[PDB]
Amino acid sequence: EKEIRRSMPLFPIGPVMKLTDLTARQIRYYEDQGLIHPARNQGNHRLYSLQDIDVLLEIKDYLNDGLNIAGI
Amino acid sequence: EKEIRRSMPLFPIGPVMKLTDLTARQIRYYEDQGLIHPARNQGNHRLYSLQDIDVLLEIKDYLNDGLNIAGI
DNA sequence: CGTGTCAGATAATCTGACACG
DNA sequence: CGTGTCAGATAATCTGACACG
Repeated sequence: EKEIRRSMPLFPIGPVMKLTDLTARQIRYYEDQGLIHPARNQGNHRLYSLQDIDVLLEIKDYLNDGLNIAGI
Repeated sequence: EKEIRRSMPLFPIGPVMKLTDLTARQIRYYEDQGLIHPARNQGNHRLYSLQDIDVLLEIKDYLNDGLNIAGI
């Protein structure tokens, strides 16, 4: 009942910039890097999931201390 | 721990049109009618809350059967 | 008395290439 | 090898007035 409401693509890239402190440039750099694949809009926007937002914070925490992308 | 994550204004009027079947014209008609007050963006957009989305469905159910606005 | 649709704005997001300590 | 910022597009949202069975 949890892996359905969260994994549903609901937010655009704006609100997720508010939750995190990540810049659209950071959040979209991780897309063409091979570790996050959020849904697309009818207008080719990016829908992020509630658990995908947690995944963008999984990276946020693995980057305030420091780490590359090939490692994660 | 529930009346904080929900009541936080997070969605714009687009995603809430997806959850409901309500048109932006309906969702914004209820604003200038005196029964819903969602937050504004820096760009003067409308942030809806997760419990505000429930309130827009409270109206959705009180309108498939039929009812005015002065009553609710 | 509730909602579709228009037309002209403004904010938000797209991809592409360039910049740099 | 990760991110700011640019410039020109397109989708998304604003307010205002008009339409109608």
